[PDB]
Order: sequence, then structure tokens, then C-alpha cells
Amino acid sequence: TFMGFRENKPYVSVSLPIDKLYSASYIMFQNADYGNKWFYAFVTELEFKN
Amino acid sequence: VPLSGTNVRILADVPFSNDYKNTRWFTSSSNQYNWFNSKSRVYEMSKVTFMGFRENKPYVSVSLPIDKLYSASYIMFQNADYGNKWFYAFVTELEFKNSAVTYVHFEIDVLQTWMFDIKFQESFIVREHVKLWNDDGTPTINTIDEGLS
Amino acid sequence: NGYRGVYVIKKQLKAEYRRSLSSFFHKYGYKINRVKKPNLRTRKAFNYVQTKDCFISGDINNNDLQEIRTIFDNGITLWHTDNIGNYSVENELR
Amino acid sequence: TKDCFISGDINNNDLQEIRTIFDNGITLWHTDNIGNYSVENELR
Repeated sequence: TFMGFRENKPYVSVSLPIDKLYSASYIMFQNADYGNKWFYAFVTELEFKN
Repeated sequence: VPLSGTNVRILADVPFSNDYKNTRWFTSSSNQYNWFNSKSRVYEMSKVTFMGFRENKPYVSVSLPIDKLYSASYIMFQNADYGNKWFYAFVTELEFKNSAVTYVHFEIDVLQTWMFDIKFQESFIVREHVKLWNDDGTPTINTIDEGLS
Repeated sequence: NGYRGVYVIKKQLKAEYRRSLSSFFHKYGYKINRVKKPNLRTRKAFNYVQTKDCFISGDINNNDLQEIRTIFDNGITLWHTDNIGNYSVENELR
Repeated sequence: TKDCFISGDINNNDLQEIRTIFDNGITLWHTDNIGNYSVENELR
């Protein structure tokens, strides 16, 4: 599920410690409503919440 | 770039700034470390946490009076989770929080920090220093119009 | 002194300026000043593309569509191999 | 000056301000009569 809700700054929650993702640069995913279409995205920022 | 540090050191007398008009270039990270290690340590911490939270206001809380940290110009630190890599940063502003507690603001020095991770590819060169003399004592040919009287 | 008839003298720019211009053309193609459809994938390694007031349509929210026009109006390099940024290659046609 | 180089034991913030001051141009006075341009202002 995606968050960034009303904050208008979209993000996704990951169950890893921020150190486990330092090499992360990009995201891809599909949507049930757009068939086998792939969506692509830059990773812009890692936020430590937990 | 980390938000918790180890082996943190606040340095004095680092002669370049976030204007980035000058920097000390190095041939190896070992040499880079040795150079910074000969600088005066204004303050040291084994383990610390960074705040800001808001972009562009990252800082570290130090338990000294703001007058005592005036010499501070630079920070270097390691992160336990990415090995023996050193991160380097300018001290940009001292914020008075409480007396006997200063907020030391810093900005990652991107040149020093990523010095050996960058690969330069073919670029339009406006100016650079070139070879001046051939082996036989003749001048090299450089005739690009300088537009100077 | 042997001067008779006609002479054909062929001239070209010096090595310094050949290097200079050739390297510029290699990376940024030629000045075109034509209204036409752009060359997006005509070279083996990369295509530089810079437009002015470009027209681009599609099934896209206009916001993303506007962003894309802006991207081509500012100029962009389209790579056709995994070696992104390596300009040493010939980058020949097809 | 233009793009002047100035070093010293100074927080870089003040040092940057000082470079800016000389890049914008400044008049350095050597007498108490500041602003009086009638004087000869000869060498030495």
C-alpha cells in the first residue's frame, strides 16, 4: 500500500533498517487497474521513522 | 548519506567552504584521511545522532558553549553500517539552543565525501590547465581566442 | 618558374579546431533549425535531442505531458546501450 | 576585485563576506578625514 496520502510526497513503507537500502535508486510496480503495465520511479529520499 | 555517526570529529582550520571554489584534491582515500587527521580536533564523539528532519538543517548537538566552537569549520564521521568510509562535511552555522549546548549545523561536502566514487565522462571544457611545452622545447599550439586585450 | 594552367588547392581547418568541433558534434549532433519529427533512435549508441516549443500528444494527464515537452525543450540524450555516458564509441547510424 | 582569493583563521562565513566586500569594490582610508577627496593622495 502506498502512503504520501495528503502529504503529497509519496512513499512506500519498507521493513528494513535504513542502512539496508542505501544503494536503492529506483522503483517499479504494476497496478491491477492498468493490466501488465509497469510504472517506473526514481528513489528520491530515505526517511527513518522506525 | 547517514543520519547517525561514529568516530565523529569536529575540525578547525579547514581552508575551503561550501562556495566550492577551492578544494584539496587527493590521490587516495588513505591520503585524504591522513590530511584531515592532522587537523586540530575541536571536539570528538564516539557515537552520536543527527537531526533535521527538515531538509537543509541537519545538525549535531554538542555540549559546549557557542563561543567555544567558533573554530569549528568541518566535520568528519563514520557510519558503523557502511564500513571504514569517512563522510566529510562543512560546519555552516552554530545555533544557540541552551547555554552550554550548541547545535552544530553541517552540510555534506560532496567533493571530499565522494572524491573516489565519481567517474568523469566527456564534457565540454570551458577552461583547464594544459601541457605547455613539448619535449624538444617548442611551445604547444593553443590558439583559442581568449578575447583579452 | 613553371606557373601555367590551372591549380586546384584544397584547404581544411587545423587539427586544433577539428578536434574541438568534432568532439562537440559527436556529443550534441548538428544545428538543424527545422520543424520536423525528431530523430530519437537513429544512432547505435545515443541520440541527442533538443527542441523548442515541441508538440507531443498522448493519453497522459496533461501535467506529465507538459513535463515531457519541457524535458525535450531543455535537451536530452537518449541512450541505446547499457554503457551510459561512454562517449568514446563510434555511435554510427542504424 | 573579481573572484578574489582571501584566506585566514576566520569562520568561512566571515571570510566569504570579506571576499564579497572586495569583489564589490571598497575604498580604504588612511587618514581621519574620511570622504575628503580634495587631497593629493600621493604615493607612500
